[PDB]
Amino acid sequence: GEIPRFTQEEYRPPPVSELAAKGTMVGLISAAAINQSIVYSIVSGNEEDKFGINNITGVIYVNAPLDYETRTSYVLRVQADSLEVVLANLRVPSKSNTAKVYIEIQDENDHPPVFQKKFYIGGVSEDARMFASVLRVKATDKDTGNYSAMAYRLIIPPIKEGKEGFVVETYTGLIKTAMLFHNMRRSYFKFQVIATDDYGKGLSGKADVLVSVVNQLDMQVIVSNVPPTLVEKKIEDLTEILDRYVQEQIPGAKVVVESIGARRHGDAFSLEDYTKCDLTVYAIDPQTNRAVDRNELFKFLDGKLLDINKDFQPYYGEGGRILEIRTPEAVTSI
Amino acid sequence: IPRFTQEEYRPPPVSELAAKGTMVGLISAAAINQSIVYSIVSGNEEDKFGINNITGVIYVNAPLDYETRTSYVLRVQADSSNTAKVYIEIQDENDHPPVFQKKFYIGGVSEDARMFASVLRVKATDKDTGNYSAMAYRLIIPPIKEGKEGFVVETYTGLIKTAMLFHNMRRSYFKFQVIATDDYGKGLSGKADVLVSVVNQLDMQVIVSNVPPTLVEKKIEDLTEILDRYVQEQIPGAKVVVESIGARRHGDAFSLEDYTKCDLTVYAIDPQTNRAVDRNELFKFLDGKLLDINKDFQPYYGEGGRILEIRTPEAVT
Ligand SMILES: [Ca+2]
Ligand SMILES: [Ca+2]
Ligand SMILES: [Ca+2]
Ligand SMILES: [Ca+2]
Ligand SMILES: [Ca+2]
Ligand SMILES: [Ca+2]
Repeated sequence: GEIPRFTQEEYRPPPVSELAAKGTMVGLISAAAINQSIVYSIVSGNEEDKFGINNITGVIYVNAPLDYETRTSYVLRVQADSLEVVLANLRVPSKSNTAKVYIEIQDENDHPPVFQKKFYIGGVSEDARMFASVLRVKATDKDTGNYSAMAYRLIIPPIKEGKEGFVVETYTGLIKTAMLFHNMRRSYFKFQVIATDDYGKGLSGKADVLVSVVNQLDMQVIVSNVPPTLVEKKIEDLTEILDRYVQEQIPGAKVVVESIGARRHGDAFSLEDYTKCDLTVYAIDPQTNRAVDRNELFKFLDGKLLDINKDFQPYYGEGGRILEIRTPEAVTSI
Repeated sequence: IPRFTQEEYRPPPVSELAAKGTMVGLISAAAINQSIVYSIVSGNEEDKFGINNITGVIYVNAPLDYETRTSYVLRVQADSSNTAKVYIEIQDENDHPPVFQKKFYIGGVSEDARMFASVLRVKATDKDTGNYSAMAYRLIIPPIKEGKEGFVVETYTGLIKTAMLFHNMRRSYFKFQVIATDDYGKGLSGKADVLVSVVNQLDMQVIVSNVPPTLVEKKIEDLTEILDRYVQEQIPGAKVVVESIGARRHGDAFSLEDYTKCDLTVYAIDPQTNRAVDRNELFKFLDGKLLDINKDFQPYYGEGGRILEIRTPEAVT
C-alpha cells in the first residue's frame, strides 16, 4: 500500500468570483497510489458549506452563494483515500493523505456608489474668482480597490455662450466655479453630481447640488479673539457648530464661509490685527434656494453668543470668544 | 516518527532591524523516549536564519531588509525524521526619511491674493510602507513683522496657502522651509526650501488661447511645465506662475467675456533675484517662441488649438 501522493504539497487555485453560480469549478485536486483507485473528500475548513468536491474527479466546486464582503479567504484540507483491494492474489490496504487548499474570493463590483449626503448645499459670491472652490463631494461603496474608486461628473442644465457654470475634479470630488457671477446675486443653480466606480467604467450613484449666488448684502462678520490661522485650521468643526444653531431656526440651512482674515478695525476698517479674526459667513436656506436674511442671521448668532462660545471652547481654547457679530464694512460704508 | 506541536509554524513578524541572535520562534517535536535534533532543510538560501539544533529556537543570522525581501518559507527537519514549514514575515521598520520631490519650490503671490489662497503644493515620499511613509507637513518661516504667520500648510495634503494680505508688498519675498515628517508627524524628517515672491499686475502677461478656460484649467500643470522650459532656457531656474485662468476678455476696457476662448494670466519668478522677471522680457520669451510653444501645446489643446497672442494687461484704458 503506497500512501497517496498529491501532485502538489498544497493547492492555490485562481481566485473565485463572489458571484460564482453553484457548480462553478474552483480547481483540481489529484493524487495517485500505485494500482489503487482514489477518492476525494473535504475534511476541514468547510464549516460554512460553501464548497463541495466530486469524490471521483477531485474537482472542487462552488456549493452555495459566496460574498467577498462577508468572507475573503478559505483554507480547506482535502483528503485522498486509496480504495482497498481484496482479491485472491492482491491485498492492498486503503491509505490516506491530506493537502491544504488555499481558496481566495475575488471581489466583484456589486455595490453602487452612495454619496455621503443626498443633497449638497453651497454658495458662491458675486466676486468669486474663476475656479474657486465651492464644495467637495464624496461617494463610497463597500467594494474594494478599483470597484469603489470613483470618477465624478456634473449634469448641469445648459448655460448660454459657452459657459459651463461649475466643474468637478474627476477623482477628488472638488466642485469649482467655471464662470464669473457678477450681478447674479439671488440666482441659484440646481444640478446633479454622479459618482461612477472603477474610475468611471462601473456602477453609478448620484446626489443633488444647490449653489446659491450671494454678495456682501447676505453676509455677517463673526469677530473672534483668536488668530485667523486657528479659525481656518478648525473651520470644518466650527462651521458644523454654526450649522446647528442656524438649523434650529431654519431647518436644513447650510452655513457657508466666505472668507477668514485678520480682524479689521480703525478708520475705514483699514487696520489689520492678526491676533484676532474676522470670519465672514452666510447661510443658504434650501426652502427658498437663497440666502437667509442677514439681519435674521445676526439675530440667530448674536442671540446665542454664549452657547456658541461654549461649543467653540475646545477649538479656541479657554477664554476664546466671539467678540461680536457685525455687517461687512463695505456695505455699511455706504 | 517525530510529531511537531504544529503542522506548520507562523511566528510573529520579525523586525527588519533585528540584531543577530534575535529569536524568531520556537520549533518543537517529540518522539517517545528519544532526544530530538533540529535543522533547516530548505528556503534559507540567503542564509538569513539559523536554528539551535538542541532547543529548536530559530534566530536571526544576518542583516535583514524589508525593502529587498518581505517573506521567507523555511522547511525545518526534526530527527531522533519529519519536516514542517515555517512562514517568516519581515516587519517594515521606519528606516527611510522623507525626501521632497523638489529640493527648492518656487511660487508667487499677487498683492491682492485673498486670505488662504493656494500658492503651491509640496510632496515628500519615502521607500517605507504605510504609516512609515505617510507624511505630516509643517512650515518654518523666519519672523515677519507684527506677528504675521505669512503662510500655512495643510498638514496632510502639502498645500501651501497664504495667511496674510500682501498689499503694497510687490518685490518683497519670503524664503522659508517645509518639513515632512513620516508616521503622521511622529517619525523621521526631511525638508525643502521655498521661495514665494510678491508681484502685481505690472509683472504679468496674458496668454490668449482659442480654447475654453475649462480645458486650460484641466491641463494647467502640464502647460505650466512646458512654459517653464521655454522661460528656463533664457533665465535658469525661473518658474512660471499662473495668476488666473478665465474667459477671453475683449471690448471696451476688456469688459466683455468670451467663454469659448481663454485668457491665461502668468508671471515668472527668477530665483537669482527672488523677484519677478521683467514683464517685457517675459513677453519676448513667450511671443518669440509662439510657434514652438503651440506645437508642445497641441496634445493638450487638441486639433486646431493654439495660443492666439500675448497681451499686456493694462489698468488705464
Ligand atoms: Ca457581495
Ligand atoms: Ca464586492
Ligand atoms: Ca462598487
Ligand atoms: Ca530596510
Ligand atoms: Ca523600511
Ligand atoms: Ca519613512
